[PDB]
Amino acid sequence: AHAPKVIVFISGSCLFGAISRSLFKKLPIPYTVVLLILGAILGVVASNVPLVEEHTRDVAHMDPHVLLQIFLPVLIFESAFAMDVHTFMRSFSQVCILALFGLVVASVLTAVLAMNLFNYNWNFSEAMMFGAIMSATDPVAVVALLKDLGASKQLGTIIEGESLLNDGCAIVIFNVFMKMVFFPQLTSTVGQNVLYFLQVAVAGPLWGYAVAKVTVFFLSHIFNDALVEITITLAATYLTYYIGDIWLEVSGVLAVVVLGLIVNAEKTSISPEVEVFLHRFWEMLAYLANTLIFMMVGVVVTQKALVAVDKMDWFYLIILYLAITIIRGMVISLFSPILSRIGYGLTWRNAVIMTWGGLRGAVGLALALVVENLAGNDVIGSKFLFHTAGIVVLTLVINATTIQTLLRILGMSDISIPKRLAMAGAVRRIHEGQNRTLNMLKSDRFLADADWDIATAACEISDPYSPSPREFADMMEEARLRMLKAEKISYWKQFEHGMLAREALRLLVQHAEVAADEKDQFILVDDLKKSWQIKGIYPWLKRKLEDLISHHMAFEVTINIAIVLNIVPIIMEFVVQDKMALQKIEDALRISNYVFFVIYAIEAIVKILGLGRHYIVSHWNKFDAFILVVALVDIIIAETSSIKVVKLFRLLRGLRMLRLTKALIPKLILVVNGKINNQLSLGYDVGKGYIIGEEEVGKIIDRMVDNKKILRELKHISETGRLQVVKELGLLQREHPGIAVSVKTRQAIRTILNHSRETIHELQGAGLLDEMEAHKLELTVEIKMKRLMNAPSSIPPPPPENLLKNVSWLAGDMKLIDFIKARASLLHFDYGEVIVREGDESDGLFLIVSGLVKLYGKSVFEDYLTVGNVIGEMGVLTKKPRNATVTCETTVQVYFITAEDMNIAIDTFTLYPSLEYRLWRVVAIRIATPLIMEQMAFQGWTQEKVKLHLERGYLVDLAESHFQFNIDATLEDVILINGTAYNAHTREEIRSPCLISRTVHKLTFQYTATEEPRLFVVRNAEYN
Ligand SMILES: Nc1ncnc2c1ncn2[C@@H]1O[C@@H]2COP(=O)(O)O[C@H]2[C@H]1O
Repeated sequence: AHAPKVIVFISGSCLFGAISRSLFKKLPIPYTVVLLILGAILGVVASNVPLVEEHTRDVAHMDPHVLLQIFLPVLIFESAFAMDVHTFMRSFSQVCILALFGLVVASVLTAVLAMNLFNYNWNFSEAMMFGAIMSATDPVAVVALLKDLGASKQLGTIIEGESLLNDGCAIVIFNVFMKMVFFPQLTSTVGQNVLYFLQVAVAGPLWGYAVAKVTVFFLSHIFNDALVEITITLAATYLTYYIGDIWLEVSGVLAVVVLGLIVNAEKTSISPEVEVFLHRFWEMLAYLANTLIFMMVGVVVTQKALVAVDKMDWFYLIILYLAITIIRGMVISLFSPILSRIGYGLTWRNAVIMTWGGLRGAVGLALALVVENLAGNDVIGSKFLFHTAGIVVLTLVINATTIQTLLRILGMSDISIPKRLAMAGAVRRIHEGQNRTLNMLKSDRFLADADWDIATAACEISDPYSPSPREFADMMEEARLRMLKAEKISYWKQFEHGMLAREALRLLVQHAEVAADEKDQFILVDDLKKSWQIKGIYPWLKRKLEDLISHHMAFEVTINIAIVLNIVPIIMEFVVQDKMALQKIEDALRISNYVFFVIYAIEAIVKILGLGRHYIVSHWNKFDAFILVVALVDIIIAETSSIKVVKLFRLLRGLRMLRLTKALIPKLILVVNGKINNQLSLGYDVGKGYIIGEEEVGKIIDRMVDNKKILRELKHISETGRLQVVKELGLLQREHPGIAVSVKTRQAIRTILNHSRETIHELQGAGLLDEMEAHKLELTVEIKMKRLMNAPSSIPPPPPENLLKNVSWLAGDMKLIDFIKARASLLHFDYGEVIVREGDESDGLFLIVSGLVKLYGKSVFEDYLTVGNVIGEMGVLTKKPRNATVTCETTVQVYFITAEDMNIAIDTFTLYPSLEYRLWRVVAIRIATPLIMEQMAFQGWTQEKVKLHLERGYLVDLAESHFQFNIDATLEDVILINGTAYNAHTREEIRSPCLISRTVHKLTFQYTATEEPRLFVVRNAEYN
């Protein structure tokens, strides 16, 4: 049988592909040409050696139904899967216009050329097949160069997407015309052609979308079963293609393209291991398909094609190559006016790169082989295959090689100075580390005899890339570029620790790089605003739907299931008895459906009774009664011509479905919630990342630039942008409560799980945890993380009493929570009201539970606070006039706790975690964060890292002595929160929130109660 033998041939193909790919890695030409040469050699051998001819012939000739039904789906799905879906979607308008219309025009022009130039005297359909074959490209070679050489990813994504779309459309057009050429059919009605177009073009993407959504849905509900995920993902593609193309007659390739794009986009629903495995697997399948196709082309072109090739054919091939290149260039130029004014916008040199990069690939050869096989013995098949192979060889020999030099000639090859400098710095750092380790290793007793001459040569890494106003302006530009670079660094740091998702980092870095190329330009809040600006369609849909949705626990699901049951007889009988108009089926159906209608009616009556006659007050109940009456009338008058019978079969058949829609509406609400959540999460991530980056860059810039004027101006710019962004973010919470709460909780759980994984890794590195149980714990962590993606899109906002239950200093003891609850008074305000003035006397605590408040006051401080923040916290502790004004921005609502009530609580709650201790720790962390930051800014720690580190610290009891001695061997950082302190030795006075210097071995204070000392310290991870 062929089953094992084809495996032998396929393995031989893999071996030849490996040889060609390896032995000529450093040569310019791609390995596919070598594969073609090997195939030609094998073909000529088989033509003269019957021994191997018998073996080869039985498998070399492949049926058209293995190429189209297997190879092409593999190639197309692999091409789609490896695509960066987000950038593709963001350029989709331009890429789709170009792909579709350019393909149509190019194929038409190529067909016209073929008809006019070639003496084959083909008809138009054959010429269209020819043009469709010649218009399919495969730039995988050029996209790699554009990816490696410089940050021109816009061009690479555009060209790859154009390749994908034109390949799909070329396959569709070829399928359409191949039928007219080789499987002629009777003249079709215009409506028939319209329906054919709808089936091929519209039904394909819809079928693919449906299957993709179902597949991702099921994937989201699989945990710790990587094998099942892989199997489902693989089976989905082939089932989609087969059902679409064979059974539904729908264009399979487009469905597969849509499935690939969707599955690639929804990467979060797939465990990362499965993601990488699938990527590699599909790449390998595409590689095998390419090698097989190329070798088959060589074999068959030598066997039976070149025998029917004349001198004029070579001239025709050369002319055709020139003509197709010129046609692609002309198409790009013709569409340039439109493309330039949408999406990225192609530059003059980008057009040349695209034109020259139009490499033809395996898809064209597969279609040519299909044509050749179908032709059988006509010259048309041989000529088609010869021309396609010639074009592919020419492109892979000329374009695929000269593209590298043309990149330089156009000036796109050079790597930018910033990347060169970064690479040089990294190389120098690596060399210094290598020198350190080399020096260290020579001390080992068990490595002293090492031949360092060899070691140095082996490990070394080489550089891969180897006061005047006119002066003040130069300084200003230099500082601007510096700050942009620092912002980029901060964004990357945030991402690497998981503070941000990949898309947010992409957007932020794109904006930062764009802002550099404009004079005196900085990242603008308005530019970022588009990220978190919710498209109005979905809010409009939610608002409209919520109106419509506005007797025990399951009396409605029962009727829903009843409709879900009886849809089947209604849909089936009235569209089956038309054919059948066996008997006992109708005998049962008649009375069974009649009694079904009766039971529904009686259940409606039961609920009318259990709820009273007011049941009919509801709007939808009126419709239910109406459909009940219609069914009653028709059935009863039947039980008492066709047109008085089809009033059931068509009309009532239609009406019975309608009342089911009242269950779909809630699900559509939940789906719109998911969409709005997906947008709002990205908006929040972008805004938060920008704010954090600005905060850090302010600290860094404080010391980076010496020029005081530039320092002041840049700090003003940064603060002005940050305040705008934070206010804009705050408004969103008011706009959509539930979705905001959902996103916030999601991110909180994500961060907690990330730190849990980090702790597990730390434990394993230390060895305290066994090398195996770590994987069990990490598995639990990973499944818990994946369960987040299924979290509800919206969560009802917690009531205020819960907000009091969760404040950091209250939460640890329900006796204190129930005490403070008994006295807290809820207050309300209007826009513009002032809660506290600067320098007024102390009244108590405010906990903000709704709305937004703006703070202003001398340290100069201007920022906004939102729900869950505590305000006035120092005024009950230090018994001092207020440090700032707080003004309401949007109908603020707050809990207030009076100074007397706090004094009583503090006097009455003095367990080990003293209430005063908790209150001072919450003040101390917020006051110390900036102090630690400004000292540690240059170093690696981020603000989140600084806060988490400080969290380990504690306040000193500071009652045994009014002098503190510091053990640097066990103490990491020392912060004086409040009080007056002085060094024991030098007696220098400290009377401010200050970071204690290292040299201070012993501190000293005074007994005066006018400023009670409060010292916060952080100890080493070890004891003491
Ligand atoms: N730099 C700041 N950052 C955040 N909150 C502040 C800042 N400065 C002052 N506040 C708050 O403003 C409040 C005004 O009243 P209190 O001084 O009692 O307590 C103050 C703090 O809660």
